[PDB]
Amino acid sequence: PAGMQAVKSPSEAGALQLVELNGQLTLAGEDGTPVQLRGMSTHGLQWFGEIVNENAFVALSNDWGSNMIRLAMYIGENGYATNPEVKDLVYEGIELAFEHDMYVIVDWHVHAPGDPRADVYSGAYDFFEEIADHYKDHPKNHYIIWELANEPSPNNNGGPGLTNDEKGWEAVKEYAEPIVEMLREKGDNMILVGNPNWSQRPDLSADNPIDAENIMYSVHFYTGSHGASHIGYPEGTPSSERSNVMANVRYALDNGVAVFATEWGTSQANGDGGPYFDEADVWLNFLNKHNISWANWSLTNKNEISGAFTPFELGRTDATDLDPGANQVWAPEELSLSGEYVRARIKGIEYTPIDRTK
Ligand SMILES: OC[C@H]1O[C@@H](O[C@H]2[C@H](O)[C@@H](O)[C@@H](O)O[C@@H]2CO)[C@H](O)[C@@H](O)[C@@H]1O
Repeated sequence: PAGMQAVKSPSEAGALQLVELNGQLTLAGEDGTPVQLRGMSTHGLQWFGEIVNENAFVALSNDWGSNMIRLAMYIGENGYATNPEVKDLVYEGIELAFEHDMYVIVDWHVHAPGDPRADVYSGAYDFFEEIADHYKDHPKNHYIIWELANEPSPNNNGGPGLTNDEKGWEAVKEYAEPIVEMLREKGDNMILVGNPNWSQRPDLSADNPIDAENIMYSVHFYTGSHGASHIGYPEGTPSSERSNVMANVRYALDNGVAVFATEWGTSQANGDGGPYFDEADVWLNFLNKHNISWANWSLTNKNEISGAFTPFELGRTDATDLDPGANQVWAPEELSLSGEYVRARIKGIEYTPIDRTK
């Protein structure tokens, strides 16, 4: 629709890069003009991997208008560390994104535990090395975006967590510099790096960034929990006071790094409540105004507020099939409240929700 000129497909935009625009670093296509990516995140491929199918990726690219998709490969929580076969879905997903003209974020979904250096995540370097080797001479290699650690956090379920401060950021930096260097040996593909407190801290990254090209830093927000703000931190505010996630994004951009909202949801961060649509409006107007790409959480029919698809609810609904079939569209009532809203926001169309009574 109108105002969608920056939301270009990879066939048009080509290799991504960061350019200075208004004294801030922003995502751009090959020709230097700003590019913004909008799309969806899978839930963990070990639980809801059936979304990686032909008709669903066609639906998300054409009917929903997405020019990007994110593949969330958990490692702990029965992901890649214990079932290696989840990696097969990352490959299949890249192949379909290639085919249906979407950039694809390969996400090493650090989560439980929250320290990316934990033993359970020891396969990270080899994982990224393997995938990058497979695709380095492919003509569509530039479609791939690497995301090295979903959410550095204090989560200690399955190993150590991290602190919300410089020590925490230095732990992530320590983890990522080897992998960045090896990935830069294989190509120039964008690398998105998470940061403390469930990637709410791009501002810490701005204060001590990785010395490499095409590195962007994550922000993750859930509109039921992370309140919008218009006052940026005063010049010289120490990191100890930087608690507001929106102001943390403004600080990162104002202090010279680029940002990518690699995961956001319409619920509270505790997974549910809402959806919170007037605040998601304020947040997406903020992202869109500042050319920050975004991926919404998530492509599941699980019965949780952030889930994009209608769940099974005994008295009222059957769960939407994660393959939409040959028509390659999911009908409006097969989308949950969140899914229906996010599809309209990815498309850039007016939000006109169906009456869920009838
Ligand atoms: O249903 C699959 C698993 O879900 C896990 O909860 C997820 C939640 O659904 C997501 O929104 C995100 O918050 O991550 C959560 C935890 O990783 C749940 O913890 C597991 O027990 C389920 O098997």
